[PDB]
This record gives sequence, structure tokens and C-alpha cells, in this order.
Amino acid sequence: GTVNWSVEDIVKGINSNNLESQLQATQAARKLLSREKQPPIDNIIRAGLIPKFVSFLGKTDCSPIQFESAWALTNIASGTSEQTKAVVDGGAIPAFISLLASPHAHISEQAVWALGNIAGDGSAFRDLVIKHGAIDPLLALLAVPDLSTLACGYLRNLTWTLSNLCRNKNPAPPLDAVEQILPTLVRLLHHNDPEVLADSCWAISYLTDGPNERIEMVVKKGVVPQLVKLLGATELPIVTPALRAIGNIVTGTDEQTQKVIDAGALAVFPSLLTNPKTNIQKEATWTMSNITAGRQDQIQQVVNHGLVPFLVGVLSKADFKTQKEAAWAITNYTSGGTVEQIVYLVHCGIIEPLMNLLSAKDTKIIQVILDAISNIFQAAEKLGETEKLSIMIEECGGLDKIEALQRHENESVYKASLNLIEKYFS
Amino acid sequence: FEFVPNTKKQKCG
Repeated sequence: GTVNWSVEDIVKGINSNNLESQLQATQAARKLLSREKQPPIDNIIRAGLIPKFVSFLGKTDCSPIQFESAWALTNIASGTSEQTKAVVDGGAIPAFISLLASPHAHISEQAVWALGNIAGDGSAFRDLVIKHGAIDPLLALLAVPDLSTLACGYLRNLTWTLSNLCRNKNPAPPLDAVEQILPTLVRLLHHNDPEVLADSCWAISYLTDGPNERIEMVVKKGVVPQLVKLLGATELPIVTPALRAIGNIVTGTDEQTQKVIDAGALAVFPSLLTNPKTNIQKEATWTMSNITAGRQDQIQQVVNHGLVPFLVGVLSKADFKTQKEAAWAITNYTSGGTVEQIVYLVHCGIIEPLMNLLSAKDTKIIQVILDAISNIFQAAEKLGETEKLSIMIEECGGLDKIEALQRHENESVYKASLNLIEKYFS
Repeated sequence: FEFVPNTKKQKCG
């Protein structure tokens, strides 16, 4: 009946001034816009239909046309920034916010969804949704004793939309909006549904992607133990954002990093650092590199948890992007570690795999590796054992490469390779 | 393979 209408017939129906004819035509539009293959979004916009759809959001006496128009506009707003802008320019933001309080749950949910698409376009539309007052009624839908009494789909949509209000930078979301959202977000982060958990983690990951003050707002709400629990989930859609959030947190202060350590995160890293998904191994090694940039007692907990052999492993064999993070994690460790800690690296086997990476093209990794070598020699000097290391380096072919490096385009490489050979190998 | 958030979502049903 409403299947495969032409845009021309939708227009005729919308312009009829018969509400039921307008309802049928709006449903026909909704069905066109629901097709996965090339939904005709631009044809519908060019036909002038957005302002009519927006007026239909206010027809309290015809809840079906409210729903159909909300759905049609949701799918326009799911497109490009220009398509979303057409929806915003039609006045849809305050109309959708008014539908959040609708007694019809499927209409409230459709408005939640449309607002998630609008906010997800970017910081400006996100902040415009906030300025029109969306947060209070969104949060009111979740102000229940137990989230389990809400329909699963409704809760997933609310969580996803809140995650878009937490997303994006330049600027980050308004501080007061984040503070308003965080208590509800922390409750969603303890919910049992895997999609709610994943999107809650994504939201926390966005909130911790920023200066230490933004990290602190999140950490102060006590979410780190739950993040560490979710870091062990079986579902990779959960582990991935949990790990991003943990990784972001440990870019903060040593004291913020310590909360991650105290919550038990390091015991998960044997698995993360061998995870068969290369993105997880990479992000876990990046996280490690910001932990080994910490205090000596935090390096020591890395040692105690058995993680140095895992770093030797990634350096020996991993995707090249992961090996780069591993080189950074080692340089940081050698930069801040005690002499005993740095010696331990050599005993675990760091030298050979580090040398084998001096044959790579990326000039930045070579600078990183060379910096670590110096730090390691400097620690050996304090024990008088520079030759033993020089031997080690010779026997795995490292000196060959360090020498070939004397003649490499970059000049910081030049200088570094030269000083090592002059100072330790003559 | 990398898991990523969903920026916008079309409602197909």
C-alpha cells in the first residue's frame, strides 16, 4: 500500500491537507528512506518535505504521523553532514526534544534516536542539542530504580545517544553537561547488556580523551574497577572501548595511572599483549608505554606482573605498528627505570629483538631504539659492564646496523649512532 | 579487524 511510492506521489499526499492522506504519504516516505541500498535522501530533501515532517512531529492527536515523521527524519539525519543540517535547519531539534516526554514509548525512542544522529554529526550540533535542553529529559527516561525494567532496545538507544553527547572535541562537551550525564553513565556501565556496556565504554573513552581535568571527573566517579572488569570481557566490542578508556586514563597523572594499577589492570595484560586482534595488541602496548613512563614503583609493578617478557614478545613478533609502541614502551622504561630494572630488561632478552628493528625504514622508531640503547649502556656503565653489552650487541648483528646507521638520511640518527660506536665500541 | 563506535545509525526496521 505504501511500498515503492514515487517522490511525486509522496509530495501530492503530504500537500493534500487531509491528515490521513498525509499520514499514508509520510509512511511511504519512511519506507523509501528505510531501504539500505541508496535511500533517496537527497530526492526527499529537494522535494521540500523536511518542514512538513517537522510540523507533523507536533500532531499530538495523530501519534502515527508523529512516529512516521520522526522515523523519516531520523533517516535523513543518519546521512551526510549536509543531510543532517537540512533536518536541523527545519527546526527538528526542539520538536524532537518535546517528543522525549511522549506517552508513546516508540515515539520517545524514535526522538532519542534522531537526536543521537544529530548530535553525532559533530561538536557544533552536539552542543546545539545540549543548548536546546535535551539532557534533562533524556536523563529522566533513565531515572528508574532498576534499568532492567526498560525495554532492551530503548535502553540501547538511550545509551548510544548519550554516548554521542559525550563524543567529539574542539571543543569537548560542556563541563556541566558531562557532570550532569556522568552519574547515569556510571549506572549504564554496570548494566548487563553487551551493547549498553560497549556504548557506555565508548562514552567513557571519549570523556577520558582529553586533559587531566576531564580524566579526573571520570576517575572520581569510581569507574576504574568496572573498566578493568570489562577489559576482561569475552566480547571484543566491549574490550576494545574498555581498553581505549584505560589507555586514555593512563595518559593522565601518575596518581590517575595508579588507580588503574590498583584496580588490577596489569593482570589482564598477558592476554591483551597476545590478543589475536592486532588492534587490541597495539592499544594494549600503547597503554603499556604510558605506564612505563610512570614512576619507578609503577615500572616495578610492570616487572612484578611479569609483563617484560610480554613486551619482549611483541617486539620480537607483532604487527609493525605494535612493535613501534613496544619500542616506545621500552624507551620510556629505560628513561625512568632504576639500574636494576633496566638490567632486568637485558636478562629478559630485549637486546636482540630491539636490534633487529634497527633495519626498519621508519626513522622515528630508530631514534627511539637508539635512545633506549644509550639508556641501557648508561645503566651498564654504573656497573662497569659496558663491554658485556657491547659484546651482546655485536653477536646479534646490532653493531653492523648501528654502523650502517652512521650513514642514514636523518642526522639525529647520525649523531646517535656515532656516539654509541665512539663511546662504547672502540 | 577493529571495533569502532557508530557515528550515525539508519533505522531500517
